[PDB]
Amino acid sequence: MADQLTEEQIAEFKEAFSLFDKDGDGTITTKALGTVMRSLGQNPTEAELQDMINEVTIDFPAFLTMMARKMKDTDSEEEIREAFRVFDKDGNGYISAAALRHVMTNLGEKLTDEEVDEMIREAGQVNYEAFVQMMTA
Amino acid sequence: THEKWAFDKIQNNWSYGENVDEELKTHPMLRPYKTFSEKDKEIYRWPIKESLKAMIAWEWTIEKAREGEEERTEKKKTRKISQTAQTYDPREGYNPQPPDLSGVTLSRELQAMAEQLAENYHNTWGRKKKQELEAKGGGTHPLLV
Amino acid sequence: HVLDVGFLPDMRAAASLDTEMALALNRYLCLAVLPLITKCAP
Repeated sequence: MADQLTEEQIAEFKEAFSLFDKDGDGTITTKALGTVMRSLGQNPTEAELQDMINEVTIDFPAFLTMMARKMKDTDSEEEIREAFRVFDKDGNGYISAAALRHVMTNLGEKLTDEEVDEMIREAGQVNYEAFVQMMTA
Repeated sequence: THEKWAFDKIQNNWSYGENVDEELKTHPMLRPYKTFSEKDKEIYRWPIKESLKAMIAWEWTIEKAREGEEERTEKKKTRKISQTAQTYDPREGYNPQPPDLSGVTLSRELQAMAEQLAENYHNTWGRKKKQELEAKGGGTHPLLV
Repeated sequence: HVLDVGFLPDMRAAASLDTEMALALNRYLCLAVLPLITKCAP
């Protein structure tokens, strides 16, 4: 999947990995993977290197897939931050239960307030951390 | 200390001998200092010498009390070894009686200094074990605390 | 007992080593063994 990866992000990844693809078939070795990770701006960890080796020789589309997975993780972190921030409608860290229920009823997901009534009750004013935990289950 | 080790070995049926065999249950190391190699006796004495050096490093000096202005006291009768050259007999067994100083009490300040020196010795042993681990790749030991 | 039979020595070896095989064993232990211990913690 690459929908998480943005057009600018995938273009930059392709530009960076064009050197690896210049070898003739895109078969990036461990050294090529290390250079690509260094050029990406973040040093890969041991777990990331092991995962890349297991998924591998590695390939330029495999590097694009890894970049897309990293972008998906970043988007998940951004969504967690948005859940922590926006759900605090009051802004003092304790959002009203009625306000939270009204916001949930008027949502794009078209969720049922009665169905999610138990989840809202479980979480007077629902804390922002409690709302984030309920959203993340 | 060698006599105490020999007594413990005798309690475990181990006895001194020229050759040490697991089947024979004989420990050549648990032998008298004169019977054993002089290098082994020197190495054994090196432990007490190192302890004394560590105590001196901690400004603690131990000197034997001179026999001056000391009242005479009754001494329990005991066997006296003749002042002559002795030759070790391989056939004869080892019957050691190491001294016991349970009745003698050390000074409380000396006890605290001994505890500190024991902690330092444990730290040194942990450093040696850490060097061995680094030779083997490194590790963490709960003893080195 | 099941962990001590095989799984615990593997965890001890991984801790001592702190390699690809070591990383795979560590990932295995953290994904299989200790989740069961956490589940059975109560």
